[PDB]
Amino acid sequence: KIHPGVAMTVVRTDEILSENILFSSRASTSMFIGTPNVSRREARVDAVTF
Amino acid sequence: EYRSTVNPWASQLGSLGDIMYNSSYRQTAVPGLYSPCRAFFNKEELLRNNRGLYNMVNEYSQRLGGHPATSNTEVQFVVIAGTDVFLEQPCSFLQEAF
Amino acid sequence: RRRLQRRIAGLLPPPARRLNISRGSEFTRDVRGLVEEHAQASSLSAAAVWRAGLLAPGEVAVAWSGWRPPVFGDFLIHASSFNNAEATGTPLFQFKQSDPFSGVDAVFTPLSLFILMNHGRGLTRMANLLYDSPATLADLVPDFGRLVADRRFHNFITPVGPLVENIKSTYLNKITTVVHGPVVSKAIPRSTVKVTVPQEAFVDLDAWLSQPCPADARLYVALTYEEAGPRFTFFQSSRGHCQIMNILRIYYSPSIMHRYAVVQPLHIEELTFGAVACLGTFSATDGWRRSAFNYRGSSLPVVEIDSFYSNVSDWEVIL
Amino acid sequence: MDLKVVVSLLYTDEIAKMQQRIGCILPLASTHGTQNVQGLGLGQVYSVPDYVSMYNYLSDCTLAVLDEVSVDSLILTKIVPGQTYAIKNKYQPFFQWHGTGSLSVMPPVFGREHATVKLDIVFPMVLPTPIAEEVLQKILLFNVYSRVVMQAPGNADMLDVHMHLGSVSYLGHHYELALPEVPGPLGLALLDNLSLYFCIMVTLLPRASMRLVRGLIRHEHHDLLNLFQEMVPDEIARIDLDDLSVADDLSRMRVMMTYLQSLASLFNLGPRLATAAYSQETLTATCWLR
Repeated sequence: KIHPGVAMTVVRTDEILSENILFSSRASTSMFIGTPNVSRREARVDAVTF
Repeated sequence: EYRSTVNPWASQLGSLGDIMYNSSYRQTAVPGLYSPCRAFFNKEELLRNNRGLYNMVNEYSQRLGGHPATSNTEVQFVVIAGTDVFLEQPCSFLQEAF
Repeated sequence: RRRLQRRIAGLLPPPARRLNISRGSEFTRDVRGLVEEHAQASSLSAAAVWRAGLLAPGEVAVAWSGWRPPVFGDFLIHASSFNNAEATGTPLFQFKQSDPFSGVDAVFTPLSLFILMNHGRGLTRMANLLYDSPATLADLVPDFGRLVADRRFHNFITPVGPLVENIKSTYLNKITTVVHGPVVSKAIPRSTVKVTVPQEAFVDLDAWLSQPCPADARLYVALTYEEAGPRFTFFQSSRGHCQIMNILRIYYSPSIMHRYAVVQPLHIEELTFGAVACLGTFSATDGWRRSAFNYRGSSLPVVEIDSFYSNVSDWEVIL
Repeated sequence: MDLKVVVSLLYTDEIAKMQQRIGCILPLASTHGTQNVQGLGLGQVYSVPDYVSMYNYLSDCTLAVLDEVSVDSLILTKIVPGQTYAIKNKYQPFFQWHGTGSLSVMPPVFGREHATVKLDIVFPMVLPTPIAEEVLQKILLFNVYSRVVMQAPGNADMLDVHMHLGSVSYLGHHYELALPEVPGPLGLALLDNLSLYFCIMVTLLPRASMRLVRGLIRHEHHDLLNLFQEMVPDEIARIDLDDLSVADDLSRMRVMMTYLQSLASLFNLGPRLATAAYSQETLTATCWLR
């Protein structure tokens, strides 16, 4: 426990689990909702996969 | 304004703080650990905010901040999933520490 | 035994292989029942689902025909390792990573597969324009130099077939690829997809020779081992696998003695001159229409094989 | 199309030991509706073990992943090259699978008691292709190296053949093998005649090579490579005998040709399954016959 020839600056980081507040004004965007579309994508002998 | 630097072992271009920390950050590095001081030394990231102010505020919020750390794990690994993690970090926005 | 007649009436009639038309102008309901194939995508209502007949077991039937439904390979890749400006129909190559548990795989377009061969030593301009840094790709293969050196690069890369779906995520990209079956895009306007192979890496083998014209002309990908680093070439042929290794040995006949003359194979593992693999079949008539691929800056020539049936195979070594 | 095969025949321990294996496969005797008990997997071929006939029986007859097991019936589905299926890796030598790797089916080499259910039923081993060729090489050379030290103990050491054959390595998964430390001479084991095939073709390959190279060089020049690759072997095996009985040399060439073709079809790993989306969470794999 003696001092070396140099000094050091530790640098860390910290996680702060906050709880944020989203505000957004009235009628900001105009969203375009499409009609949903289903499709079979994998058809093996035991279970089809939609 | 009364001195150039407070240390000449990290503020220089070929200094020790650039040698042992600043290489280009890759997601697919074989160690893959997260060093928290790499956000102050990356030459690409130090001029990633060379764009205008509003076009910096758009990209700070639109995508995740550069050089983030994974939570909910034992040791702080660098991000590779990016799926369910969401975090705003000023450290890649103002380039200082507290 | 009378319910047996109802079950066999539900089971008997195949789709009509022949139909006596009188005129094409009338367009009868019988020839419409011939020419109609049930779809694969419909709106999310009971009427549209029952009309498209998705809920029928095995194959689609409203309330077997020589068609096989495709299978889709689901791959998670890093967003840096892939370029989102890629075309849809481009054949990819999953590299088997050496960790026990990965989660994230590693795929390569032949543009991206070029820059693993380039560094350490037109097409290359576009390749270096797409991916800026090879070092973010050359660590996906952890030991590329050793694996090329002992000639075990063919058994660690398996082909995966062309891409169909590429969502534009920010960190971990999920792409979908057809490892087997009819390559057809999964888009809500169902549009066709053309397998694109860059032109300088795709040398034809029918016209390289220059009468029985078959239907299925296969597409062979070929890894070879060169002194200038390995190469990934693509071969179209209308012949058999037995024919394709003989004619590919004849095609590589200068290159084997080139690699032998510049470097003596001092050990036993340097004898293998790479391997080939059948990527699947397509029609020999309207195959390989030439087109172009434009990035923001430049444009390279690229072949466009249309209506590809992807079917990978194991690696057959060339010697 | 209809695909089920209902084989009619159990009790609670049999119910348990069959319900553990509700996703594995086994071969059949026929592609028909109802079958007897004997027509199930590998019962009539593994009870003296021999790899070549077991591979012939596994490639000859069809294959079937089983689905359900009742008290008296086993509803199982045969696999046809038309459509796709789903299988699980529920085998006693446990090898972790991967995505889009070709799966092979080999006859069980790691002991009858490992891959069986005693009521009989013997399931074949399902494990991916590079591990398959790796463990095939590592049991072939294990049989050869054990037989030479049972012949002459000064040739090789038993510990030296065991640091490289008692383990395989694929993709970081460093597995281990169950090797028979006492095989017993004069054959009588598993892989007892395939090594006996390998040694005969290795023995007869120089006698084929000299006759074949000398037979083609008077066919003056079709290519360079009939004479280019004369420099790459050693000169000792080049000028070996060059005088033998033509009938005896003909029989030696024919015997090495048939033993080369059978061993070459066998070293092709067999009925290759092509998986697409393995998930180690559910231990399932979407595969099809290829």
